[PDB]
Amino acid sequence: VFDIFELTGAARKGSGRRLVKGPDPSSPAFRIEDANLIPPVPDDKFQDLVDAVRTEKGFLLLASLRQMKKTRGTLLALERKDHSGQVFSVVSNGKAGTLDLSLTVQGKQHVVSVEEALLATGQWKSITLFVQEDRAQLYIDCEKMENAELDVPIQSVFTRDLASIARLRIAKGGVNDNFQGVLQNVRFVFGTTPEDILRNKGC
Repeated sequence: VFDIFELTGAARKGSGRRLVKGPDPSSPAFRIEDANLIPPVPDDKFQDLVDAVRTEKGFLLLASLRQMKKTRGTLLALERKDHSGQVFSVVSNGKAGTLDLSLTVQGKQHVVSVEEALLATGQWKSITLFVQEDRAQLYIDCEKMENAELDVPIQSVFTRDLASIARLRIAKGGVNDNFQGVLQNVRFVFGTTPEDILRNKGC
């Protein structure tokens, strides 16, 4: 389990946020004000995560969010240290009503949309994103699964060197995709299945 907000240390480090209330009463919720001021995930931490994806050939990402209507907000993104772009990002697109998965491999950027994933209602929603090999499975709360196939296997982006040329940034998008709203419990979980999470929360 990699809890992004916990790792970046945003609860007691940097700005860009206001600790508020979230569905989970036992952990912080962050209303995003300026995504560039939230510290990134330290590199020793990001590479730990990269190794875990490296191993599972994928990951299970969890997140609760309360996004503003009709907006495109970025849950998280791997931005290159040599300031130019992202190598991977997850965007809740309230204009298309999709969850976009973007992977840039060797100067080639690929984007696929998971359809019928409207999360940009101005109310709390929990997602369970399961990515393995080139397959993406999304469960919003307890409603039925939505699918999408990547153009390239997820681990191909998650290379062994990843941490030294890029850093993991939460809520921060690409010039017009910073998350507008509140986020809670953004986490990468390994060795578990989406079915276990679905039951582990009463579906």
